[PDB]
Amino acid sequence: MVIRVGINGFGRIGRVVFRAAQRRNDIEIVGINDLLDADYMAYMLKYDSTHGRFEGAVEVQGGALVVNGKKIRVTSERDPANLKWNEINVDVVVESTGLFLSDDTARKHIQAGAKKVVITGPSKDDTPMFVMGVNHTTYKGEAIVSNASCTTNCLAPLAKVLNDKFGIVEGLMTTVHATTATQKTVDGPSQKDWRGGRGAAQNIIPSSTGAAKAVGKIIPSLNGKLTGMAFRVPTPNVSVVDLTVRLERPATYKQICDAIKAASEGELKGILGYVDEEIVSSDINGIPLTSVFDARAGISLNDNFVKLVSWYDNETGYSNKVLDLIAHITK
Amino acid sequence: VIRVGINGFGRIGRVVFRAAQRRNDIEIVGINDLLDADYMAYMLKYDSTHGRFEGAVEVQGGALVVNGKKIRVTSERDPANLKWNEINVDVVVESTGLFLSDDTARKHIQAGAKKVVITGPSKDDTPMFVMGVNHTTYKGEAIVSNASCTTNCLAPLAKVLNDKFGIVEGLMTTVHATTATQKTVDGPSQKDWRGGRGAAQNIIPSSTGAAKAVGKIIPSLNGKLTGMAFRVPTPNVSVVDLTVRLERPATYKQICDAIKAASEGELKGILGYVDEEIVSSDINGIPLTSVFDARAGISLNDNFVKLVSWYDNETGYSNKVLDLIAHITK
Amino acid sequence: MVIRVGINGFGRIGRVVFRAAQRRNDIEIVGINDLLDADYMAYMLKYDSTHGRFEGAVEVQGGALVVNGKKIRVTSERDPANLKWNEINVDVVVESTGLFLSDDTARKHIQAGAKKVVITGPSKDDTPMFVMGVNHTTYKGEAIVSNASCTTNCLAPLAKVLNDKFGIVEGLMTTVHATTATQKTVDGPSQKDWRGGRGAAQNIIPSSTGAAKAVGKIIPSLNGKLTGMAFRVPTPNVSVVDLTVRLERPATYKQICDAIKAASEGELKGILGYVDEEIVSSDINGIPLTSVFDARAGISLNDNFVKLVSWYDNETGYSNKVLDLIAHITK
Amino acid sequence: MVIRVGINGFGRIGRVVFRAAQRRNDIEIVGINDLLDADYMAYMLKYDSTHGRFEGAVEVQGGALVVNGKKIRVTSERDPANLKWNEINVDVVVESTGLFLSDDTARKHIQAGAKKVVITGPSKDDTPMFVMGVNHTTYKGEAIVSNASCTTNCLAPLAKVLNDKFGIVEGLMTTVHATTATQKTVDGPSQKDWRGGRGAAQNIIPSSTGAAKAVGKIIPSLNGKLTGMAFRVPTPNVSVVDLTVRLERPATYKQICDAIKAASEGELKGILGYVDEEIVSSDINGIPLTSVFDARAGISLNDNFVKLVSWYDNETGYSNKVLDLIAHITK
Ligand SMILES: NC(=O)c1ccc[n+]([C@@H]2O[C@H](COP(=O)([O-])OP(=O)(O)OC[C@H]3O[C@@H](n4cnc5c(N)ncnc54)[C@H](O)[C@@H]3O)[C@@H](O)[C@H]2O)c1
Ligand SMILES: NC(=O)c1ccc[n+]([C@@H]2O[C@H](COP(=O)([O-])OP(=O)(O)OC[C@H]3O[C@@H](n4cnc5c(N)ncnc54)[C@H](O)[C@@H]3O)[C@@H](O)[C@H]2O)c1
Ligand SMILES: NC(=O)c1ccc[n+]([C@@H]2O[C@H](COP(=O)([O-])OP(=O)(O)OC[C@H]3O[C@@H](n4cnc5c(N)ncnc54)[C@H](O)[C@@H]3O)[C@@H](O)[C@H]2O)c1
Ligand SMILES: NC(=O)c1ccc[n+]([C@@H]2O[C@H](COP(=O)([O-])OP(=O)(O)OC[C@H]3O[C@@H](n4cnc5c(N)ncnc54)[C@H](O)[C@@H]3O)[C@@H](O)[C@H]2O)c1
Ligand SMILES: [Mg+2]
Ligand SMILES: [Mg+2]
Ligand SMILES: [Mg+2]
Repeated sequence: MVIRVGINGFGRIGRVVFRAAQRRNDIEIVGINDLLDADYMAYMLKYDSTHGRFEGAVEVQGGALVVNGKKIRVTSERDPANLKWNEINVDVVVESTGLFLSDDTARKHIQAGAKKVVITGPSKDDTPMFVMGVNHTTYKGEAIVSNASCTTNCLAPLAKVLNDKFGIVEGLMTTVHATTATQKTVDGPSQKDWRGGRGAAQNIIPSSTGAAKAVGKIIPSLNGKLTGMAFRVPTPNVSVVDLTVRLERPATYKQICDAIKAASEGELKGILGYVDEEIVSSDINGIPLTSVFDARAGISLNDNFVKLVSWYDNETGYSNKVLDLIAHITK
Repeated sequence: VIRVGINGFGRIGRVVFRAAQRRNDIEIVGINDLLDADYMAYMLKYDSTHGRFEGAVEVQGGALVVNGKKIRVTSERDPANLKWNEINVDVVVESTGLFLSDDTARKHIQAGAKKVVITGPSKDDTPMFVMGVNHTTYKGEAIVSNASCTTNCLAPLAKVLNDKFGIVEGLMTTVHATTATQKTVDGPSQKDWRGGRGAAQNIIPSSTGAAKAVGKIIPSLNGKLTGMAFRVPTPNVSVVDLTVRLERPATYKQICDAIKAASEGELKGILGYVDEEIVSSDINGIPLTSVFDARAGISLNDNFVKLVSWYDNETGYSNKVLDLIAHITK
Repeated sequence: MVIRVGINGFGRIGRVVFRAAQRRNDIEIVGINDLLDADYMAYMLKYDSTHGRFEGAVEVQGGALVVNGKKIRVTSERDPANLKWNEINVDVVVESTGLFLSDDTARKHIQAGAKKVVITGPSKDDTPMFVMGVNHTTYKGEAIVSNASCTTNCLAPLAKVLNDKFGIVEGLMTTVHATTATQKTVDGPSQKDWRGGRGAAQNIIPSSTGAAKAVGKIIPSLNGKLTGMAFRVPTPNVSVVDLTVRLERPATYKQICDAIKAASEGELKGILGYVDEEIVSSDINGIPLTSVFDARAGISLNDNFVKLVSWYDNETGYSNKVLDLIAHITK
Repeated sequence: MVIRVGINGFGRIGRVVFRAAQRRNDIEIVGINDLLDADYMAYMLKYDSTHGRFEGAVEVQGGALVVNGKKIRVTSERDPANLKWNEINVDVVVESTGLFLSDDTARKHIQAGAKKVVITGPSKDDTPMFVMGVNHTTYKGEAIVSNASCTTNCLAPLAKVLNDKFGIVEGLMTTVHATTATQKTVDGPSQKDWRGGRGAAQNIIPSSTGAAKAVGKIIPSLNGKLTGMAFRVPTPNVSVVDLTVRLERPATYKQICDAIKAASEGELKGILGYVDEEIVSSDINGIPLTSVFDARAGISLNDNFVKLVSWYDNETGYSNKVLDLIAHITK
């Protein structure tokens, strides 16, 4: 059974989701909505500064996008209620504009004829959030879900392994994060995030994030036990989680590594990765894992206090798991 | 003292504001953007490119207080509603990047201002000026343009060469710093596809009418110059790369001597002359609009030469905007 | 019939040459020399910030490099004379240290048992230089050759088309060039190139280059008709030639484009490329062409005075042509 | 009363120490040693990508540097033993080559006629290290001292306030650090630090650092209670400490801020600073403080577990405190 999917917001996540969908037989992107002509949309798909040339055929024929022989409806509707998803029989919508992160806005896709919606960001409201490999089995057939944030998808699988094996008393996270689309090339206006308005190439830019706290929803036993912040730094992609955590039961650094390696080859296979090499961020570019543990980078103070490092391609990992979630909620 | 309002407190708007603090003939009395006063104070106080504001800044009752002087802060999206007359504004610096024509910029005059300086090249037949090159052609027009940063770098250089040796024809490249219109990662730029690609990752080609506009600034060079741009990942300071054919032969030393002479005479404070192993950040903060790099350029022969001139695209332009304000009110 | 190659200098060119050689049947790398342990060389091959992970297996067995199961001798000899190339029966050495750009230094590989040497930079002496597609047929069986510079391999094919079709009166070139290994992260010492010592990430940095003048040697009819300079800018790879040229016979921009396009499909196929799209530098990353003409980027003042833009991956294009030159000089 | 100082190693620290010395009456730089001609040294002093044009007058007269009316001897001795510091009556040598971080090597300055030496890095041996404002009063008249690291100088004043007021149970530190001269523009050789060889502009690059552990020597009561690591990111200057710490006595975030503010106005005035604004890294560029507490950036999980953020200009702050140490050890 092939799932028919529409994308709203053909941005970094929308376009990276699109490419990943191409390598799957169970998902077909049959419609795309943004504020772009079909020919510009084709160009943005074909050429990518971060992930290179698109491996496939793209043509524009009569205002529709034709990719690898398939016609894809292209629209320019600012209001999702007008998207008429039913006319192309769309099952699930990828909501990746970054503008519609609540039930009252995202449900407009269902009003427009879609059956289900995956929001590609943290919920503004009580829309349930999921992290593949951590709490996806708690899905109950809801029509609208959230795939949480890229950072939460990095921290939660790491947090799960530790909490399961040793238990987490409490933790503080820093994510050192690549530049994103919300940032500015030179000091410019960001009325709700003053620091985020400062030139991205020139600065280390601190930021607030609810991603560590959000892990409390993904892993309920950790509710109120984790929080943190971020530094935005001048790279185009790939980010890293820096988790300082207190453990319930003692664990040597080797034992933590053995536990992470085991989960990476067992239950968290294809989600959590294990690396024991001298890597740097660009070595992670293109990796579809959502959490890549860096064994050599981290350090133990003692058997109950440890700093752990995990990489994530914030575009690619998240995007592949958006597709995993689509397959899961439709199974 | 000329009372000035700024529309668009962006890179140019704010660098103009700082430069004005160091002028005795100009006072900024109103600023319009889409910002609260406290955010506006913050953007002024801290600058990634030019450092901490060299003055006192505070907010008192929804007004900006800078060096003890009160400045009206508004958030009118439509310039027609700016009520410049209520703070007795003479001239408006139009630096939003949105109003580059007579019909749009004239809304400031509808709103009570007397004159308007547009801080970009005109979209229509609004006259453009480059200080030191054609500013004496100003005829009392109420609305003028200060052209572009690139034109302000190229025109003084072209003038010196054209006056002394004459220019047959020339092609220009500007290697340009990143600007606010660009994107941090590949994003939407429907009218400029290349410019939408991530700025930090790329050398990004661009069209520019900046060399061709020198034809309007120096009429004898009409149809004799054109060029393009490469946008590269630096935050500020740009450089002009002019390949030019000369009418009368000149050695490289002779070209340099003419430029040096002009920089000490008629073009003092506009065109500069440097004879050192400099790089772009050495030009950051320089108020000149054209800084000739003697050592960087090269002659093929006595009639064919490549000349290099730096410009702080924020600071030089911004200072000459203020020079143009003083000139058109003189 | 397969040419056995040794690499001296496993730097950017050595390693990109190595990767290009993996996809060729007529050339195999059997030895590498640098100042590195075998396991560090393996790491440098495996992970590449610019060109991503090595597409294959890399391992160390007994002080040797094992790539896709094939053993490669690893040595650490500072003096090329001690390399014992005869012991692994190397035919041709890729001299890519950047230190040995003369007959006197490079011939030490021949003393050490190699038959021929390709120097991967411009000659300091009268060692003959070549650009594939332009003057490679002038090769006369010399034991030591140079593949000229990356910039010269971009300019010469473009200059050749213009010169052949319309004739070049005079020309001035600018290359806007990516950062390279000789540059500095922050202002540091560069006694023979002061500008080049200034922080690379912070600056546009003017530079001298003999690349346009050297095209006068590659294309003798253009001797004394070309020169230029460079600006080094903060990108990691891919550079662009900016050629301002006066033509003998009149040509419209379309006629110039048609000529370049025809050559790219004919005589200069696989050397000179033709692009008619809104590309930026990163789109050229990984392209094995030595010159990629950007039709939309350039501009004519008139039918005899024109500015032409041509891209080049300064690592990949040059490296592939080093291998093309090796194949040619042994044929 | 005026201390006569020679600088060995006119690099980033040497040149920034030099400028800071111009604005002090109690310190005179009377000699500089590097591997540079006098005119190149003049140029390196005059133009600085990070801190702008030098404000004073600089000239070369007969192989000597003349700055603001004072003559400065320029030498090119690779071996410090030959520096003849006595011929220009040098009291203290600033040892900032980065090569001589032990008693055996730094003592060559004393052989060469100097009375005392300040090493501008952490000691490799048992050479005593100091952080101004924290343990400088433990100085006992030693001829050779170390000013520790830039990172230690940021952490120790912050850790001192917390330990004094609330007590530190344990802590783990991350420093997000600007690029330095030891790094590479593109993937290059770094045999003793593989990650550090990777292209700095392209990467977030993890690194080990003993700076947190070293605070155990600066503050003995904290021995074994702190350690940490680093991420090197592509900015030219200014770094930030990210300290996750468990407190003995409970404290609100407000209480932590008030305690740090009080110290910044009292005992640690001019050493530790307090900022309550939406700043980013470039706002700290040029600040001579060694630790600038960012009240708004940090976050508490609870009253005993907190993450604290403190900035530092790694060139300027450290360089100023080098001079403060010179003033102190000669009083
Ligand atoms: N980039 C990451 O690493 C990352 C990771 C995880 C989650 N996210 C989240 O995904 C969402 C999008 O992120 P992004 O990086 O792709 O941003 P983006 O700016 O690159 O993409 C947003 C796209 O939506 C388009 N758009 C804007 N308004 C629209 C409208 N009314 N209707 C239809 N399309 C519209 C825009 O043209 C743009 O192309 C955000 O919520 C983000 O927080 C991003
Ligand atoms: N940055 C340069 O180097 C440079 C040099 C010369 C000329 N210019 C030109 O100056 C103009 C502004 O350029 P910039 O770099 O300062 O861009 P910018 O984006 O930094 O500044 C634009 C400012 O205008 C504000 N604004 C947007 N809409 C507004 C509205 N309706 N009303 C009032 N304010 C509004 C924006 O919030 C922003 O602060 C452009 O036309 C530009 O081409 C720029
Ligand atoms: N990078 C480019 O874009 C490019 C293009 C064309 C030509 N070239 C030229 O090729 C040559 C190499 O350039 P690069 O960018 O690869 O520099 P690089 O620094 O990246 O590589 C040089 C390598 O040689 C090693 N080496 C140094 N001394 C050695 C010795 N005595 N014996 C053996 N190995 C030694 C070094 O450890 C290093 O790994 C230069 O001449 C360069 O100008 C470079
Ligand atoms: N840069 C920082 O942020 C920082 C902060 C604190 C401490 N430090 C430390 O200070 C020391 C220098 O740091 P840096 O950033 O200034 O490095 P740097 O590379 O900028 O300076 C080193 C200087 O020493 C010169 N030199 C090399 N060998 C020499 C020799 N035999 N004799 C005389 N001079 C020689 C070099 O030419 C160079 O100019 C290092 O130990 C560093 O860890 C650096
Ligand atoms: Mg599919
Ligand atoms: Mg092969
Ligand atoms: Mg002094």
